[PDB]
Amino acid sequence: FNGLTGTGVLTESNKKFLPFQQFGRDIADTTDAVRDPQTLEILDITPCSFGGVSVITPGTNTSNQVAVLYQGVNCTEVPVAIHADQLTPTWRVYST
Amino acid sequence: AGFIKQYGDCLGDIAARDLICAQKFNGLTVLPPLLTDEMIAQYTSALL
Amino acid sequence: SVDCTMYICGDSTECSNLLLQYGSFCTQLNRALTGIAVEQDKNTQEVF
Amino acid sequence: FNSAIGKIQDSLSSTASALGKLQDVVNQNAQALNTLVKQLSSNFGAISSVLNDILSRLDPPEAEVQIDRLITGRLQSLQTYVTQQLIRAAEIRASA
Amino acid sequence: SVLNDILSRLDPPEAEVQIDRLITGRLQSLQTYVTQQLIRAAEIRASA
Amino acid sequence: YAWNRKRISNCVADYSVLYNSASFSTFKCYGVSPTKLNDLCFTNVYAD
Repeated sequence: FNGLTGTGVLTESNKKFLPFQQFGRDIADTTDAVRDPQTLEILDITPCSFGGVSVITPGTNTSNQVAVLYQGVNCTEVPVAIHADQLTPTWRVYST
Repeated sequence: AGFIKQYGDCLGDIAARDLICAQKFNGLTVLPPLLTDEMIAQYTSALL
Repeated sequence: SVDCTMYICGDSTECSNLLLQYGSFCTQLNRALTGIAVEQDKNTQEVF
Repeated sequence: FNSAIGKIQDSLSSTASALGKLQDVVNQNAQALNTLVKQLSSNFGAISSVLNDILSRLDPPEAEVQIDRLITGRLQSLQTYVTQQLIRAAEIRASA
Repeated sequence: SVLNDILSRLDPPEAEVQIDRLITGRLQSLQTYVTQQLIRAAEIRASA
Repeated sequence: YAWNRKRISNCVADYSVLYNSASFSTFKCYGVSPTKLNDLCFTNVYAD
């Protein structure tokens, strides 16, 4: 937006922006929200879902089988981050 | 605190989409404690 | 134990001179490790 | 004994100050994180504090120099933070 | 090693680069000092 | 000594044409690559 580049999810926000204010910032000094140059609508930017990945496995001597942990993420997103839709059916089994 | 408090607000939002807070914004996440607060009470109750 | 000189500069005069410009960073580090080195012995004597 | 216990309820209820030993720990960590977060804003001698800007701003041959300034600095800050945590953690573990 | 000479002799455009080197070193040194300082203090505290 | 300043704003800018001109002997940019300039948007651009 106007050269401000980033990645995130644009959602309608309920911030009370003043008519003069172009956009807002978080404590981080990172863009919290923007208003469209085309439409005077307020959008909050929440960075797209991500989190750590950890593998829970028994000893390799014991077995190959594993279980994966997606840190602090709702189960819904696992197909989303991965772009499971694109992948082959072999991959898809893991998605959900 | 500014950031930490901001993080808590993050947990509050149901409406927001694609809101994985662990990310705060720049890779800084908070792992939960293994022994949950409820559990901690049981130890103390037992200890009691 | 670690000498900075070889670890950093190892047999390179051209290197070492440039190291001197750095001042006491080495002499301090080597000192600490030595201090650390003696410490474990102190630990063993104290224990056993 | 019974009356004694009730007194604690009042003292704790009356003033939060009793809790300083815990509060500072939370405060300190919060402060450390805030400081760590705030560092992102520092230019470190780079033309700008935003990675996406630099990428959009400069071609790789030139950009590499500027980004490098941030990386050496930011990493150093992160390094500073970690060292603080280890020391601080030791204190807490000592308490533990 | 002297701040004034850099300012005196060199134009700021050139000086800025030079001082910057000096800055990182001392700041690094103080950083080493404080870090070193914290540890010893901890040693003292346990003793205390 | 008299150098003129012109204020340019409220439009869209095609800088690539400027870059793709054989006509300029020196085209050095401090901060922007001459390419990818099309991607930037600014409050005020001043030409001297």
